[PDB]
Amino acid sequence: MKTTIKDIKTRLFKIPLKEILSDAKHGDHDHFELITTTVTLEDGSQGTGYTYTGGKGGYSIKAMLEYDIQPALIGKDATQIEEIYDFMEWHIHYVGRGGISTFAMSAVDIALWDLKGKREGLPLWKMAGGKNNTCKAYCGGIDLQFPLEKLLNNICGYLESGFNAVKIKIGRENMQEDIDRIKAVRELIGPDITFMIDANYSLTVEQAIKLSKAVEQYDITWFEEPTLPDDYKGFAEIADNTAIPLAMGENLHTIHEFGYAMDQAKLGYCQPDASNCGGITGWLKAADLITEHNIPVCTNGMQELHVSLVSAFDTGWLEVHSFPIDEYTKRPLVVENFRAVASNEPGIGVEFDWDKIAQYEV
Amino acid sequence: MKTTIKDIKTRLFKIPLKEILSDAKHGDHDHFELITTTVTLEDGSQGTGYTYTGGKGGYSIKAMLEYDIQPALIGKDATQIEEIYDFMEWHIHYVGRGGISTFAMSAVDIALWDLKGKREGLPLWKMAGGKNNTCKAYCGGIDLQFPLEKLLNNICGYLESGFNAVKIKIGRENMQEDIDRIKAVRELIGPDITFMIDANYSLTVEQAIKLSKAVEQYDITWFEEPTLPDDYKGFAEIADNTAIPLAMGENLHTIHEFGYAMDQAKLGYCQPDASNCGGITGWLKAADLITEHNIPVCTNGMQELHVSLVSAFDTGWLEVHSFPIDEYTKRPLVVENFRAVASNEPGIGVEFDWDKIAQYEV
Ligand SMILES: [Mg+2]
Ligand SMILES: [Mg+2]
Ligand SMILES: [Mg+2]
Ligand SMILES: [Mg+2]
Repeated sequence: MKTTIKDIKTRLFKIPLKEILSDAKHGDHDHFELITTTVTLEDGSQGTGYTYTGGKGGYSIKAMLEYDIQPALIGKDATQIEEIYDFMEWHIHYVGRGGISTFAMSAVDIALWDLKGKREGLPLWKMAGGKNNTCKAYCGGIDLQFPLEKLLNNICGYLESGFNAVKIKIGRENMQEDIDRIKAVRELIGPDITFMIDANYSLTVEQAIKLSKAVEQYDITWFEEPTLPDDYKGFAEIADNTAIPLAMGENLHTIHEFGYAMDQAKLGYCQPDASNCGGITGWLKAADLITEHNIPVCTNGMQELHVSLVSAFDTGWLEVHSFPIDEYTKRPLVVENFRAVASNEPGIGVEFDWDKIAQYEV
Repeated sequence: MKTTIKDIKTRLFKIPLKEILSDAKHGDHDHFELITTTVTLEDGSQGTGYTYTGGKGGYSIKAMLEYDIQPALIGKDATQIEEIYDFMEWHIHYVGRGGISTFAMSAVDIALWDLKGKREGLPLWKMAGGKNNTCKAYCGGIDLQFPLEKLLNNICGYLESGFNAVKIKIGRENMQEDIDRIKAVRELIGPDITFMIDANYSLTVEQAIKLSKAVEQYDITWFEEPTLPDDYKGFAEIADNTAIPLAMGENLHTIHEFGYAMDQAKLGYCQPDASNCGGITGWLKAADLITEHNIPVCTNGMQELHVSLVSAFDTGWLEVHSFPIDEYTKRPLVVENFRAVASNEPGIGVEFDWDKIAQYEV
């Protein structure tokens, strides 16, 4: 069959960051890992999807693909995306239900949509729902260990780089420092700029409430991952006692977790990550759910892929993440008039510059 | 420091089953995978823990250990088990929250308890709580594709092997066959034998209810994993409409999932698996919780390790699983008078016969 999967090829890349990036629970990053998956159909068509980590899991994700998943996909018909997706979910279920398994599925799934897009002459933002092809964008700096001086300069760079919204890390040991930095940033950017905060589940319910009430005076748009993402009730406890809307989702790997969030976590914003909730298939499944609850669909990481998905739903924000994955693709993020812009090129709209990253392959 | 971790060594084994084993969602098994982890302290002490899969994840789990976890543990003090455990949970959190990551942690954690047991001259059933050193045992046959004739013989083997309780797989396409096999087995074993059924999350809520009411007349002790383990409400829906107590837990990888189960799933029995909920540390954390809810603590798989843990809590059942891991250890499961018996040897009570399994290493 022309669209039968002839071969799958996965590569692992270790790409240095130009600077160390730091948050309260993931710690310090010196590089990130890039797992690419190329799928070849019998007629010769080629799709490439991918996933990333902040440095851990690369080999593990790749081992998964190469020994547990890719041998099962050869001979399957790549046009049956939902089916192949469902095949994987049960195929690796004993070692699945999120974790490494979802990253692996995501790389494969995104590959299939790259094939489908090319097969149908369609851009991802069209196949993903087409409501729009631009979206709101904010800068997410992974900047917890930065001196306040560095922090303000950095944010000044964002604003002058043509963005109009910023998110900073919180989660310092001395909560007073977080309050001080927040107030510092608000003073810098003025009243007309969307400001978010991200705690990276570093706080207790008590602490988050204590912190939230402390800074709500600086007009915070949302308060991301205040406590452990598994503590859905904790979120509801936090929300019931604070005014800043809560956000979460980057760490949810499963449509069921998204169900819990919507049903119990009292979120204002939700943040499915295609790289680790089952590619574009799983992402759409999550974004549908979130929309059925009338909650804006946003995304962290992977700006080059997620611009198509956020724009397609046209309700949420796109995080312009500090891992510069798009700088190693043939289309770094496009920003016109404060909005990120999806490609009209058929496929997922991401083509890696293999020559540039060849040097970082493992 | 004497108990500083000098080296960690992980091996992967592919061990053929003497026969194909089959259930409704994991499909057919021809082998299982065994991941051993040996930890060497500076004073020379050695502990070995492990994990298993039904064939998928081996390389992935091992990649995890070797590239993401073991390099972080060298130089740490092996006597700080809870600490090292907490270190891992956040270390691999972006790629964690269950999945491959928990298997990997489990192999490491169990290694540390093997060191601790040997360090303190204590058997695992003592360190794990000591309430008893024998426990109730039932045979879990992975037998879905067996002709009824085979099935009854097989079960007859169990009963004559000195067991007094049996669990069979259900989840055939024709639900009538499952009802027929269940009735068949009950007739065979008579009224004095504990009978469980395991559906391996192959059913819908409707189907499970339909099936449960159908067979409750044959005195079923529990009804394991009727539907997707993520659907905690589905469980409560099933339980609210049926009489056979529900069981679950083998597929829960996280203390939070166990919280959900207890708070929403309305279980009669709960089944933490040390091999994939964070070793003995994580297991104890789950068994405590389950006990605080006054629900019997049981275990699937890994009879040679779990006999110490079930006996220590003295409320639950031990599944004598069909992967014969213990046949490759220097102490195959001991059964006296229908009860499984834990070792009084210090450590976890499992020593692999390396010569025997050398031939299956990858
Ligand atoms: Mg975050
Ligand atoms: Mg993300
Ligand atoms: Mg089961
Ligand atoms: Mg198990």
